[PDB]
Amino acid sequence: MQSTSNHLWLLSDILGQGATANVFRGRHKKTGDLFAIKVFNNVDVQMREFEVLKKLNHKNIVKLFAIEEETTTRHKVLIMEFCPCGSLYTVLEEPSNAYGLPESEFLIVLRDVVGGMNHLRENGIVHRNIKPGNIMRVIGEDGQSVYKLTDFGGTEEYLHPDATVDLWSIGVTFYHAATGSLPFRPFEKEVMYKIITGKPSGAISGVQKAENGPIDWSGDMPVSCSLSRGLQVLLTPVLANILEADQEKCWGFDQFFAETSDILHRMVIHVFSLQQMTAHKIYIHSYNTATIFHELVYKQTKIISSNQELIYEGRRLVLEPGRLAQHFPKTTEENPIFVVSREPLNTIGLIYEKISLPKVHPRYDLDGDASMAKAITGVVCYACRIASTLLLYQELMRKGIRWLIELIKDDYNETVHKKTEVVITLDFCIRNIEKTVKVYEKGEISDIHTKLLRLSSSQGTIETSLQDIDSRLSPGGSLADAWAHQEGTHPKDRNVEKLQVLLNCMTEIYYQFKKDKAERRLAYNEEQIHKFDKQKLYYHATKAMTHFTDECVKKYEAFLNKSEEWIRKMLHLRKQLLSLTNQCFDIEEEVSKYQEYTNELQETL
Amino acid sequence: MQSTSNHLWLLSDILGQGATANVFRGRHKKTGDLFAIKVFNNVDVQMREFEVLKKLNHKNIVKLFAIEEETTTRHKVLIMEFCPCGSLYTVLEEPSNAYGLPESEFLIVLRDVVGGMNHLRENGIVHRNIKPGNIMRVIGEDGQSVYKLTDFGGTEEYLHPDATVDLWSIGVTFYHAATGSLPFRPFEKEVMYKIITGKPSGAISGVQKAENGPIDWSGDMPVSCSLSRGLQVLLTPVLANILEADQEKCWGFDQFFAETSDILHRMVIHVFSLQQMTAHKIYIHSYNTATIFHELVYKQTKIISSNQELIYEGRRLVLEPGRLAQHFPKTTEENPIFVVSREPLNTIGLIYEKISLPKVHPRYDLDGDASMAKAITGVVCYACRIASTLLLYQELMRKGIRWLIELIKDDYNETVHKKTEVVITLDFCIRNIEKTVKVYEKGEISDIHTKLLRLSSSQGTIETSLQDIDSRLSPGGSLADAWAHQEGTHPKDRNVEKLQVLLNCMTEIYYQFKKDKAERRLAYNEEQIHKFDKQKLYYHATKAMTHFTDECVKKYEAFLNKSEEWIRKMLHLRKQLLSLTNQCFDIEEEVSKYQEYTNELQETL
Amino acid sequence: DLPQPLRSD
Amino acid sequence: DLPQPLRSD
Repeated sequence: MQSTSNHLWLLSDILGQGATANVFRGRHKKTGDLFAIKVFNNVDVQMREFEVLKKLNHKNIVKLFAIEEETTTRHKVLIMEFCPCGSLYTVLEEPSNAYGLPESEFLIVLRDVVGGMNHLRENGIVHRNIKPGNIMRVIGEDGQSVYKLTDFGGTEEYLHPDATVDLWSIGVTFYHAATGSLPFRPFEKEVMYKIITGKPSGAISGVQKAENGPIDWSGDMPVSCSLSRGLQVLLTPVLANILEADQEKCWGFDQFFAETSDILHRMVIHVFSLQQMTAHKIYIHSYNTATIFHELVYKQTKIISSNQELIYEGRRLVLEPGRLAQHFPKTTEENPIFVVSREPLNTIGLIYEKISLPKVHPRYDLDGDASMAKAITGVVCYACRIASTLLLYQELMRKGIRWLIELIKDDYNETVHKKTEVVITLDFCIRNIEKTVKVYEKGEISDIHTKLLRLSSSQGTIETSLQDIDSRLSPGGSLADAWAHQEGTHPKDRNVEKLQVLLNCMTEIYYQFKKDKAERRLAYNEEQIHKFDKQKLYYHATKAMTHFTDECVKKYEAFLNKSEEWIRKMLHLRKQLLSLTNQCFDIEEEVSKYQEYTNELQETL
Repeated sequence: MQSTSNHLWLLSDILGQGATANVFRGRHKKTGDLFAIKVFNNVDVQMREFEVLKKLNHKNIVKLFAIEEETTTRHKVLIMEFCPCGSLYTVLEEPSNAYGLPESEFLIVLRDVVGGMNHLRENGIVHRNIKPGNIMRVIGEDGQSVYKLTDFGGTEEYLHPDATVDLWSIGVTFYHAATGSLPFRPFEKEVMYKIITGKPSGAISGVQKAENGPIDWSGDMPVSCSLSRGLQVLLTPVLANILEADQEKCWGFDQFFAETSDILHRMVIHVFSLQQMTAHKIYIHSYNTATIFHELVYKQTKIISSNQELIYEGRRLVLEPGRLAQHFPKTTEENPIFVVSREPLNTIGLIYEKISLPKVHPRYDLDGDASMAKAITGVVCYACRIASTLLLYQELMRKGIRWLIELIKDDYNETVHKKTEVVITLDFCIRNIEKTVKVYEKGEISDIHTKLLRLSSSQGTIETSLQDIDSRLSPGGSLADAWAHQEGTHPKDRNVEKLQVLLNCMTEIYYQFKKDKAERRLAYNEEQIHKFDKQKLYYHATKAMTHFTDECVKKYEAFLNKSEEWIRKMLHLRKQLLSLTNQCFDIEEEVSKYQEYTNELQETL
Repeated sequence: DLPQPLRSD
Repeated sequence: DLPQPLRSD
């Protein structure tokens, strides 16, 4: 081991090698607290650099405690705080993050990197171009991660291909965090320049799949990007304006900080469009009215603001247009605000990428096995995530259907008793005026009596139409939701846990291969166990991807195909009921005036 | 290492020592699959025993594959399937299970142990008295645990204190799984007999806290038992009738199997009593009607069947009494069926045990440190579980209040428009009969007119009472739920995750102490790091138990104290509205007959 | 390439 | 009883 005047560390504790220094895990000699010790191996310029960096204090900067001296040799050490969870490389090498971070973790990364950038620029420290190795991770005091910046002042794909802050590396870091792959990929330091130089405007990625072929340019996030559409619309102009090929037209830092702070100060409202079967995340400020909420729902569900009918926990929801967005009800992903229209739409469903398993290569290649295990485990993790999303859509669909039938029945009942009131008034006016004429006679009498007989015949038509509508809405009729508990997948079938067991077995084999890759060669029995695990991994992958596409996707497509025709039948019934309600209001508008003239003729004679 | 003709194992793989055999983890020589090998160290009686046990096949029996012979020495081995997750001792030594298993895991243990007992008895295998070391655990193909029985055919507390199956050890196993402690505990093999011999009827535990003092006998599960009340009522007679002190009066196996199968075939319905703020789990068969459901709600919430008003997702719930219990709606713990009455009750809340931290002992005792770490981590785990339960009660309380106000407003609105209808009819009858009398005169007339003037005055009182009720139900009035978003704890405060971080640090120190207990003595620096961890554990425990009782319990008691007076105000308003509705029905019942007599007097003159 | 059975030697 | 500081010897 080695030591300083106040710290000591064992040399079998190497947190990091490097051509400049070595980072060990050591501990304070009198209190036992852990630290990371950076030992150099080789002057007051760098001492004044570390003295300026010592005075910083922020929750996104790794603290430098003290700079001391080795006791055996006269080297320099830096004592800094110990971040146990590794850097952002270790976050992005997990197989669940092989197709991009989840959206909450992505927003945490975005917030903390931009906050560290701002606090370094505001004091005046000229730093490097930060990459995913300069971003450490720590577990905060409330479970959430906290990302910190360190070492400011393949590691070569993140640079621009040539005092002012350059923002290419931050853009490639955020595209890599959002999707899991680098934006500009040649096939298999001049090809990079030839790709990025001939890049069009607005393009944020370019893929080359052949040798020296043309480059497929793209302007959207890929289909296997886990970020919601409401965030991709806010995030794609930022990455389109900082990954610009010409440095004159980029943003610089103040416009970038203002636009990312406009992204970060939004709240989220979860809205599940029922006729399209699609969930949405509307990002809105805390001080916007309901008018901007209706415009944001229009931009994603294509429903005009005068047709959006909102449902929240049973009853309807009537947002008056002066209601601020911080006084909306609290929504989660499993408790959304359902949007139903009256005019027809297209039932889309969930749009996901079709990912297949790669071909396993049969040779005993001890470096290729770790890459094969990582790629196959990433495919099965993507399938598990899509399986849970499909189950969530089916459950919200069943709940929204069950609420919408009750709202239809309430409109039915108020129409029924309003009609019964108009019926009582009509029959009284008939009986009154006819008794008065038949007694008084020992003009406009036929003009009254013919029209009121017409109204009673119209009433007779309205009543049998209401009987037919009750015959359809009855439990056991044509618009009952007894089919919805008999298709799709239910949470008692436990499909996601069955994928998760196979996924845990595959992740264990992946960790064993990655551990066996660091040791250069193995013994006899260890090599045989390695080969048996190599084929058993692919057996688990075949089993899980058969279960996914023959238990989860097929039943979902059956459920979607029935939901389409249920929505068509619902829209037909809900239009006919509105026609009957308007006809009853027309009869009431006539009956009022005729009743007035009847009562006047009663009083004058 | 050692070997057989088809299996091999390294000797640094000892799954278990014993005075009879040694259990190693080995693997099949041609396919690489893992097995557990039991090597004896010492005849056809036991060979025929193992041949009879070889033919069994059940999902609660550990499979015996083959019996073979060591190649070096001529010993015997048993190859059986490898259960990686350990026995039930390893399940009950976890600090989260220090006060009993969760209820779902307890029902899994109960089902699988009784199923293994039945399948062994039905074939005719005479086995031992099974204890928690004879119950292995495996992870099934869908995430749930599967408990299996092995080795049939402090380990001495589970025996009776003296062909027919004895059931004392099963009873002590289930009491230990439910509560985490043995039922009969002397203080610090004759005292056990003197306690259990003088045991009264029905008692399932007896605690002695002094030297040779009297024994506190109990007939209930303790207050820190995590099992719900609806299960304790079903489970306490079983344990009271198999822990009987006299072997003549015990059940035997058929009555025990029938009663535990009556427990195991129940479904669960989650019901949250709102006026008492208590959640309940009603256990009901799949073929019972709604009448038995109302009787089971009466037995726990003390609400008579003619007063239970049920609320489920917004609207009410009217269970017709011929509706089977498998056609009820599906409920979870976060989606219950709310029960509200009209007559007052007592707001109880959650009843939990007050557990404090034990005194840390300052001496360097390397066996006492593991016990101290286990006991302190068990206390903080119990506190984390109670914190999550308190947060669940506050969230369900906020949701039930928000729904109940809407139901009150719906009763208000139907009363209002029914009254407006009766007002129109009354004013027409007044105007008609008075115009007819004033014109006809160029009897009972004052008897009509005085009474109808009384009815209009009564109407005038009804209208201002309805205006006062709308003034109270208005947003911003006296019966608004604006207080409920300003007290208690919210899920955005993240108190449970703040306890969970401290709990993870404490569990890591506990595992390090348990690892250091197996090594008999330590070096210098290792002993110093041990002492610093010993005091840092108690620092984390003090921090977590201060945060619990000053952030979680105090805000909960404020929320409970406001909910009591809100429930009192709600019951007062909801009674006055019913009085107004009945008065309007009385006025309508009078107005109908008076209108008939008015119309007859219109027609006759 | 293919796995061959284990041995104790 | 009480922890004393570490050493490298």
